[PDB]
Amino acid sequence: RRRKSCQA
Amino acid sequence: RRRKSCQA
Amino acid sequence: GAMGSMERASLIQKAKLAEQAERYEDMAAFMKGAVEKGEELSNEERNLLSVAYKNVVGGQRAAWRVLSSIEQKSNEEGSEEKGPEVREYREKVETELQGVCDTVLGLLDSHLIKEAGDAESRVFYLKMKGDYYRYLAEVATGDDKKRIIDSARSAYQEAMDISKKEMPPTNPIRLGLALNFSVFHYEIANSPEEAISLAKTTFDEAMADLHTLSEDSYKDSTLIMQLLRDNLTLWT
Amino acid sequence: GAMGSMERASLIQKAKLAEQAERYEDMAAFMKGAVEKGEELSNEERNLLSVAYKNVVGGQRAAWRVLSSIEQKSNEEGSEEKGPEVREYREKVETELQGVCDTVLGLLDSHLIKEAGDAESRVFYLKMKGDYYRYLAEVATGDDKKRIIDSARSAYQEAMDISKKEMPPTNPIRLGLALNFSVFHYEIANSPEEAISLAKTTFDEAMADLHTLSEDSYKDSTLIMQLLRDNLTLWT
Ligand SMILES: [Cl-]
Ligand SMILES: [Cl-]
Ligand SMILES: [Mg+2]
Ligand SMILES: [Mg+2]
Ligand SMILES: [Mg+2]
Ligand SMILES: [Mg+2]
Repeated sequence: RRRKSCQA
Repeated sequence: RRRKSCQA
Repeated sequence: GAMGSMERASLIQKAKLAEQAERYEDMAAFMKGAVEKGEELSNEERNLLSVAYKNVVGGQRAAWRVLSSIEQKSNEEGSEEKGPEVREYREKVETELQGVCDTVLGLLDSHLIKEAGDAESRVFYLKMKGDYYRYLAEVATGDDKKRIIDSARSAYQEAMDISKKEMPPTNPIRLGLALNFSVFHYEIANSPEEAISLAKTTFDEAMADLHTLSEDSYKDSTLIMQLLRDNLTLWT
Repeated sequence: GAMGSMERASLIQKAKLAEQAERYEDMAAFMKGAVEKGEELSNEERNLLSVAYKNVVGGQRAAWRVLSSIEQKSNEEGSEEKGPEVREYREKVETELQGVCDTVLGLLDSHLIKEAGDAESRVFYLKMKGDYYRYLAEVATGDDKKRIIDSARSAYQEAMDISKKEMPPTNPIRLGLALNFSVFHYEIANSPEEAISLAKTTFDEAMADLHTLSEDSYKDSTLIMQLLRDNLTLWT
């Protein structure tokens, strides 16, 4: 599970 | 539903 | 060109890396450089060439279809005039797509096809020639459109004739060729009955030959047979 | 450059078409041309600029991570020597990624940031400056690495200071900035506790302000809050 950055 | 051509 | 200084084996290695990274434009450029070394391609290398370009053009074609649909809506009665931008951008994508098709056709003509003597390689390259003319035909609207369509038809027909004589009906190249020629008949040549007949005959002849195959070959052939079945279900 | 002859409004229109066609390289080129017209960008236009470049660099970064993992495996004990190709191709992708980051940073410096006076626009551009330095930091291995990291930190910190003073804690730009600065702390600055603290404080302050929002604003803010929660769940 890859961490979230500000993407759609 | 789009017809199939030779693709993966 | 730009790949002239790189070793053939390094271009192949980098094409495989580009595939793993889903960098299909790079993959196609590496495989173009490999072809331009002038040696014939192995089975694996032909697969890399086709995968690379079919992914590049596949993305261009999908974009072209989006833009074409927008343009068509803009020409419907009651649609506001928004200027030349939609047409201009569709034309830009179209010209880029045509350029890639011309590049592939140029590699086939100089000199992949003329050096291909084994049935597998010759059929593979003639299938590709039909496909890239078919992609040109998808966007053609002018006075050479009939000749583009006939170029696709002629390449497919030669590939079909060789494949029927020299390859078993379960061969994956033969099956993929028949799938694509059937699509050509359905949506390029306005011949849905020919498309359906070809898909059915190809499916049934492959079915009858499955008993000769190993488990792994059976899996390869049935995968493409399912694509033929998908089209038959859509079209009937 | 190449967009100098196209009207600003046509570049914006084509950027929107390119987005619909998922042609993000084109979209970024159109938005670069629009920025270079020299006028400030509207809220919608800033969104188009960021969407375009974040998709271009996002694809390059994903490819770089694939190639970096292959390269790292090639340097493990017992791995066969395969020549310089993996490193060369990773370097090629890396150089292209750095070029795009430098392009974005150049647009921000000439002259988007200096002309941005409203909190929303200034925070947005400073967030972008932090992000593109962060992307440079992801691939940096040399003597300027600490300065690249400090450039990202400084841009994020100025954006945070403005956002805290001038914008509500539910503002989507403030929330996306805090999400990205928290990721910076976690995986660039080796400060997981700071990353966790920032994500938690941002989430909780946004939660407390949701009662002030319309249904549509509530949906926008809670979407980004869920990204903060996703990271907190991953990291704790
Ligand atoms: Cl255009
Ligand atoms: Cl390279
Ligand atoms: Mg030969
Ligand atoms: Mg034979
Ligand atoms: Mg101003
Ligand atoms: Mg305010």
